[PDB]
Amino acid sequence: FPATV
Amino acid sequence: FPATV
Amino acid sequence: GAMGSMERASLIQKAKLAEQAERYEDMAAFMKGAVEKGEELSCEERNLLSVAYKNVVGGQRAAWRVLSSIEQKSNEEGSEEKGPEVREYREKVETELQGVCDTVLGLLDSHLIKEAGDAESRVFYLKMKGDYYRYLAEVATGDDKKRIIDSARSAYQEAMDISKKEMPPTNPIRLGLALNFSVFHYEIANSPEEAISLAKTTFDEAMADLHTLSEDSYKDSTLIMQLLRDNLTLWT
Amino acid sequence: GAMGSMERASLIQKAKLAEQAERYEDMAAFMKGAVEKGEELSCEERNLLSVAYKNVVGGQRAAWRVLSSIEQKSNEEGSEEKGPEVREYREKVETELQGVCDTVLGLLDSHLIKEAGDAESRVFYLKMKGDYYRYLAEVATGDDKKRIIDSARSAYQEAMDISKKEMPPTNPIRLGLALNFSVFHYEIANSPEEAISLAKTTFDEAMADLHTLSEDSYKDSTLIMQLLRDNLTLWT
Ligand SMILES: CC(C)(Oc1ccc(Br)cc1)C(=O)Nc1cccc(-c2csc(C(=N)N)c2)c1
Ligand SMILES: CC(C)(Oc1ccc(Br)cc1)C(=O)Nc1cccc(-c2csc(C(=N)N)c2)c1
Ligand SMILES: [Mg+2]
Ligand SMILES: [Mg+2]
Ligand SMILES: [Mg+2]
Ligand SMILES: [Mg+2]
Ligand SMILES: [Mg+2]
Ligand SMILES: [Mg+2]
Repeated sequence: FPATV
Repeated sequence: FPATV
Repeated sequence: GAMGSMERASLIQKAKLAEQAERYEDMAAFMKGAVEKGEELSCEERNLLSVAYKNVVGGQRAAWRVLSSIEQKSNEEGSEEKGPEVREYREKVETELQGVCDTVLGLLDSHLIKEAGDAESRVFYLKMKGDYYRYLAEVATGDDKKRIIDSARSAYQEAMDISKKEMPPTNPIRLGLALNFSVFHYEIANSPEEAISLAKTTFDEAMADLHTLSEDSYKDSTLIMQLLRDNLTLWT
Repeated sequence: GAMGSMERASLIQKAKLAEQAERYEDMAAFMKGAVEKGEELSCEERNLLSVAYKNVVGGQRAAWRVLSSIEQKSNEEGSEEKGPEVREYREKVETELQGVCDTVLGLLDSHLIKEAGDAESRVFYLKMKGDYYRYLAEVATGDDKKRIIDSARSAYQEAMDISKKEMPPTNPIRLGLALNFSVFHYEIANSPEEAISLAKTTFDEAMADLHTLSEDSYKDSTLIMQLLRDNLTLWT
C-alpha cells in the first residue's frame, strides 16, 4: 500500500 | 524475559 | 460518556500512558473523553487524538483486507462453498470499522471543526475528516458510495485551499495532507494522474522552501517529503 | 453467552479467520463460545483456545509491565508527584488482565478439566491452569498471593506427574509444561535452582529420546528443547 500519515 | 509457550 | 467523571488533564495523561503501553483502544477512548469536555485541543492534544484513532482504524483496515481477500478467493471458480461465515465475519469487522470512523467524524462535527480558526488546527481537522471518509469509502459498496467519496474529496479540498493560502509549502501538516489527498486520488477516485501530479508538485515546492528552515524543521519536512517520493516511486 | 446462537463449527471457523486477521480478542471470544457448547475439544481446538488467550493476556502483561515500571519510577526519590493517574491506569489494566485469567480458569473448571481423560488433553489443560494462575501471581500483592502461587504450583505438579507417567520425554506438551513450570520456579517461586534443574533434566531426557522420532516429530521436539536451552543460557 502507499504511504499515508 | 524467559521463554514460555 | 464513561469518561465524563474524569478530569480533562487526567484523560490526557492517561492517553499518553496508554500510548506507552501500546493500548491504542484505551488511548482513543481517553482522547474522545478529552474532546467531549468541549474545550479546543492544543497541538499536542490534536496529535494524541489522531495517533490513537489512526492506530485503531489501521488495525481494523488491515484485518478487513485479510478477510476481504479470503472472501474473494472463496467466491472464485473452483471453491465449492464454505458457508456464510467469511462474509459474516468480514461484515462484523467492517461494521466495527465504520463505527470508529463515524465516532471520529462525529467528534470533528461536534464541535472541533467549527471552533478551529487557526490554519494549523483547521487544516489538521479537515485532513482527518477526509481521511475517515476515505476509510469509509474503502469499504463502501452501496447507494451512498459516491457521496462518501465526495465527502472525502470536499474535506480534503477545503483543507488544501486553506493550506496553500496560510501555510508555507514545507509545513508538515500541509505536506501530510497532500500526501494523503494524493493517495485518495490514486486509490479511491481512480485518478492516478492527479495523484502523481499532486505528489510531484508538493515535493518540488517543498524542496524550494527548505532553505528557510532550521535543522529541526528541515528534519520534519524532509521526512514527509520522502513519503511523497516513496509513493511516486511506487506509481511510476 | 453472546455466542450461544452461533453454531459450534462456525465459531471454530471464525476463530481461524480471526487468527489470520490478527484479531485475537475476537478469536478468544469465538473459542470461549465453542467451549461453552459443552463438548470436549479436539487437539486442534485446544490449541486454538490456547493461542487466542495467550495472545490476549500476553498483550495485557506487556502493558501492565510498562505501566508498573512507570509507576515504580514515579514513587522513587526525586519524583515530586504526578497524581493518582498512573496507579489508576495500571489498576485498570490489571483488573482487565485478572478478568481474562478468571475467564480462562473458569472454562477449565467448567468443565474442560473434569472431562479430560487422555494425557494429551488433561496435561494440556492443567498446564493452562498453571499458566493462568501464574499470570495472576505476577500481579498479586494481597492476602491471597501465596494461595495463588500454590494454585499454580499444584496445577503444574499434577500435569507433571501425568506427563512423566503417560508421555514420552520428547512429547511437545510435556516439554512445554516443563519449560513453563521451570519459569514458574524462577520468576514466581523464588526457586532458581529448581528452575535450572528442571530445565536441564528435561532437556537431557528429551535428547536421549530423539532417536525414536520421525523427522517431523524431531522438528517439533527440538524447537521446544531450544527454548529450554535458551532459558538455561539466560540463567547460568
Ligand atoms: C507522523 C509524523 C512524523 O508526521 C506527521 C505529519 C503531518 C501530519 Br497531519 C501528521 C503527522 C508525526 O507524528 N508528527 C507530529 C507532529 C506534531 C506533533 C506530534 C506529536 C505530539 S505528541 C505525539 C505522540 N505521539 N504522543 C505526537 C507529531
Ligand atoms: C508453540 C508451538 C510450536 O509449540 C507448543 C508446544 C507445547 C505446547 Br503445551 C504449546 C505449543 C505450537 O503452537 N505447537 C502446536 C502443537 C499442536 C497444534 C498446534 C496448532 C493447531 S492449530 C494452531 C493454530 N495456531 N491455528 C496451532 C500447535
Ligand atoms: Mg475539571
Ligand atoms: Mg456492510
Ligand atoms: Mg493543482
Ligand atoms: Mg449445532
Ligand atoms: Mg488490583
Ligand atoms: Mg525432580
